Amino acid sequence: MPRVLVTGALGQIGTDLSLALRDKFGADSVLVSDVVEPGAKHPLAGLKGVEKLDCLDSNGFEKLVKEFKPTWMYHLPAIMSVRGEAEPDLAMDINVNTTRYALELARKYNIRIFIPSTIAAFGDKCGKTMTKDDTIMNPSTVYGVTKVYTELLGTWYRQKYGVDFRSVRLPGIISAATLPGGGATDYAIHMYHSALLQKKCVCPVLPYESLPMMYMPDTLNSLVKIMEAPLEKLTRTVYNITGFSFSPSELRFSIERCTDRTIEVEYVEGPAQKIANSWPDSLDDSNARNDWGHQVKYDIDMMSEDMLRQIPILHGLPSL
Amino acid sequence: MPRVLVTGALGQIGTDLSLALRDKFGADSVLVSDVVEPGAKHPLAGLKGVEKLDCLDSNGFEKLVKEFKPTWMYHLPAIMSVRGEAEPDLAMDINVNTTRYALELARKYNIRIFIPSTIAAFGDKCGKTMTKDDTIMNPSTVYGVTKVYTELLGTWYRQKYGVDFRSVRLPGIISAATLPGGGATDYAIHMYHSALLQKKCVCPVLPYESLPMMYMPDTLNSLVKIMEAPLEKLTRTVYNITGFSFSPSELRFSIERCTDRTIEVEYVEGPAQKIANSWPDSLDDSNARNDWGHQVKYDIDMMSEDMLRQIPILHGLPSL
Ligand SMILES: NC(=O)c1ccc[n+]([C@@H]2O[C@H](COP(=O)([O-])OP(=O)(O)OC[C@H]3O[C@@H](n4cnc5c(N)ncnc54)[C@H](O)[C@@H]3O)[C@@H](O)[C@H]2O)c1
Ligand SMILES: NC(=O)c1ccc[n+]([C@@H]2O[C@H](COP(=O)([O-])OP(=O)(O)OC[C@H]3O[C@@H](n4cnc5c(N)ncnc54)[C@H](O)[C@@H]3O)[C@@H](O)[C@H]2O)c1
Ligand code: NA
Ligand code: NA
Repeated sequence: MPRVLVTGALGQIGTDLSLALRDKFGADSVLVSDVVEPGAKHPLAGLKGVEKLDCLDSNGFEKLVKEFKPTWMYHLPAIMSVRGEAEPDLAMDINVNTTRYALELARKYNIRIFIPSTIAAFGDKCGKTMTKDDTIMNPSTVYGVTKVYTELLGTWYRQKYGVDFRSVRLPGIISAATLPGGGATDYAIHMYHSALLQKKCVCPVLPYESLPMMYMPDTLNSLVKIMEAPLEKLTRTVYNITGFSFSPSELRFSIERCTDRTIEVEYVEGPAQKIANSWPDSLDDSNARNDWGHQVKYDIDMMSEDMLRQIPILHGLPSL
Repeated sequence: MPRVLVTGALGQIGTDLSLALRDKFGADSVLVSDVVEPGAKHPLAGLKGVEKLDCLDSNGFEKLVKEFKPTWMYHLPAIMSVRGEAEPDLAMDINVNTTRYALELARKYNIRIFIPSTIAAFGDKCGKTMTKDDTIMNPSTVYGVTKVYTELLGTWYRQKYGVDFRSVRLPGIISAATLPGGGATDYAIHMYHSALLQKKCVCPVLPYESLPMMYMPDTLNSLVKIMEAPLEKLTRTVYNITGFSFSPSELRFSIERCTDRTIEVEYVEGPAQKIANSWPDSLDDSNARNDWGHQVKYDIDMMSEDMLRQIPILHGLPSL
């Protein structure tokens, strides 16, 4: 049974991952942290082992690692695709420098370390249909650039020092509990809110821009599964994973068929569209399926149904 | 015509390019800077147009760009392949943070900016025969990882801000003036010194390990040429360029022809061998040839004859 450290824990992924790990391994085995404190309505308010730590504070990060002695780390802090174009200084500081600290500490303290990549690591030369694990990487956002740097530097730590570095290229992740940072796939979460609130959604991704996507339960499954796998089962450090692909028009159809209500949607092309246009439509994740058993339980309608049930309960929005 | 700032100007490439730029444009149009001062023996010693600047100091870097007002920048400082593996914190700071300040200044101050990349950006999935401009980048050195970053970041500045960023992936560069900075191809330069001193060469690279190489004069030509080209002539931001490939054994023979005398090399793998073996054997530089006229005037024996003459003159070793 591992001791698990999660950084950037109050975000979209960390919120749910923190809870899944605690319930799988017990709360005493799981320490989580973030640059800020949870608000009183955050799902991690009031839980112990939830610390304040700025990962840009090298010394603090090392003090926490020293004191807790994790055997696993999920290093989740990142400024994301859309926000990063607006705050590229912040993107480069966090995505480069925290990642560099997390790797050195993994090396120094003998930690199996997970740092997520993303479909944003790809750009327009990747081969957008069923994009492979190994291809040309020409990301067109600074976030993507820092993510390729992350894959490569982590892979360098594995080969140079034997650090057990593992990663997946996350597709767009959909969840109910905590709202998304500043990403291009955020529209997909926002559309469910808009539908429950009965208010017009202004969508900055164009209606037929397909992206790889996944629902959180599947994502959690896979984030635990790749960290549990014996290193000998892994043929690579970085794996594509996908759930299913969809476009905004498709998601809208899904939501409408579950609510039996039309939703008002105005499509604009914000920065999210030009970014998302540079990304794959779909991924090939067969290496992940084959090496460690990546699997997806949810399709789009099962996800919409769960999201429509959970958001009212978790956020108080207009229910049934 | 241009005003040219060179940073990292006192190293192997910067020494000769600084001189060539001054010749071409007038000493008044060229400002060269480095974190150290030239030593008494240095080709740039006691010249005007030679400043002291540490490029990690972002305000200092900006101060000098504000005072000099370049239209062109050659940003050369980097920790290289072999020295990087030994001192990776140093390599990560310089190669990532100085590049970042330099791009940021090129944007703010409307500067056409060159930052070299390298064959070290490639790794063992690149396709090592006539390696292409677009391919898999899996560098096995932190130097290489930082250079992929450099490529992608400069290109993102181009795409996002309209920064005129240009780069070549340099092969191993050979010259006599200033001794090399701790790369995997330094054995070449050192084999010339061994021969002239009639001492035994300890070569850390294996005898038949082919690598792309180029002799300086050709290199100086291309670096000025890619910077002269009208932007509309450029189809990309990053170009492979090569001179000719050689292995240590071919270089031995070329020194031997030129000296009409046996020269004694002992092959004893150091860290350079694994690094070099992960690199290309040869590069396809047809895009560079076609877009802006990359061209190569020396072959191996012309380089050796020139090198065996200049090293005694410039370093005061025994002659012919
Ligand atoms: N959610 C998705 O759709 C998605 C998709 C692909 C990849 N990812 C990756 O997963 C990771 C988490 O993403 P997310 O969606 O949870 O992001 P998020 O923005 O929802 O949360 C990021 C968390 O990091 C914390 N943080 C920021 N700076 C920090 C610092 N200096 N020190 C400590 N904590 C800091 C933030 O406060 C926030 O709690 C990132 O690496 C992201 O790139 C997410
Ligand atoms: N020499 C080659 O064969 C070769 C091959 C491929 C790429 N390159 C690239 O060309 C560039 C120059 O290489 P080089 O061989 O001339 O390296 P070098 O080691 O000879 O010179 C580097 C110079 O950078 C200076 N420097 C270091 N830190 C600095 C800082 N903070 N601020 C200002 N200056 C600093 C050093 O004083 C040194 O003079 C590098 O980016 C290198 O990667 C060189
Ligand atoms: Na997001
Ligand atoms: Na060198």
